[PDB]
Amino acid sequence: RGNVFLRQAEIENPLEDPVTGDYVHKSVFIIFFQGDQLKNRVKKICEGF
Amino acid sequence: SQTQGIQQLLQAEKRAAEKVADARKRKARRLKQAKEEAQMEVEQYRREREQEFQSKQ
Repeated sequence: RGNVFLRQAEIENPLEDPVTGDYVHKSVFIIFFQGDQLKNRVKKICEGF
Repeated sequence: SQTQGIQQLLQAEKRAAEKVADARKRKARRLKQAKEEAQMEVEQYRREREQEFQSKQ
């Protein structure tokens, strides 16, 4: 139930990527929950993918 | 806009903290009532018991 505020920005003029070296433009889509187990599961899927 | 809803979250958290404040105030009051009631009870004991000491003497 994504129901928290979105903090979004667009980053252009990138740099070489940490894990592929790709000089690829980025964009952050930030939604945070204060649930602790929810934070853990989100961390799991976010780090894994 | 969004940080304003976060300020509403802060309003709720402040209300909860103030409820903690009310509760700890209540606890302090309750303990002082403990001291007051015990003092009243033991005042009664001392008074009646010394009265009986007077009578026995």
